[PDB]
Amino acid sequence: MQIFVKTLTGKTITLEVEPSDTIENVKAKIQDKEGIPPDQQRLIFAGKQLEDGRTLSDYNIQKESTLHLVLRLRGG
Amino acid sequence: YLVEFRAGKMSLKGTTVTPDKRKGLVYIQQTDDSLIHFCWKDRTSGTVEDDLIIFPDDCEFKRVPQCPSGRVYVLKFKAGSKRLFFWMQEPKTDQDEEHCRKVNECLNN
Repeated sequence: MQIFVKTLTGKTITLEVEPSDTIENVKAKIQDKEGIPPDQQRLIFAGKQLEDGRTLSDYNIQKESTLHLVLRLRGG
Repeated sequence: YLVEFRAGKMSLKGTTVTPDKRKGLVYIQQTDDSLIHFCWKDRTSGTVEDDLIIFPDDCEFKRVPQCPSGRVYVLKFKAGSKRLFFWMQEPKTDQDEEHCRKVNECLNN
């Protein structure tokens, strides 16, 4: 299925994933398209951050769902 | 905290939104963990009931224009289909939208 991951820039990244896919794998997929290190990748869904050791089904992420990717800018 | 005002919350009882009667307050604790903590604390017992992690665009705080009172606000989550309803306990509406604006600012930054 396809999901819509919106970044801080408002960019809606369409990613191909499955309900049984782990969040950590999603981060890896995003790192292939964008190249941003997964360690600084923060996925949010319903006011809750997605853990790497969880699946899409755990967060009940259905088809065509809106995910959010926020980069932690600690240094400034 | 960044933003702290008196407002009542509502709970989804079965299939009907039921407003709370307890005198609680809404406070936004922006910790260095980069987690915008949107929490609801009751002033009666001083107990914190709600405590979520708000992030930009994910949680859209907006007001309900389809309400005669006009003091009804809703935290619409673009993900998870979650919706939290709150009602301003402010005596005047001269700072209603003002509170919301400050909230939205902190929630998205």
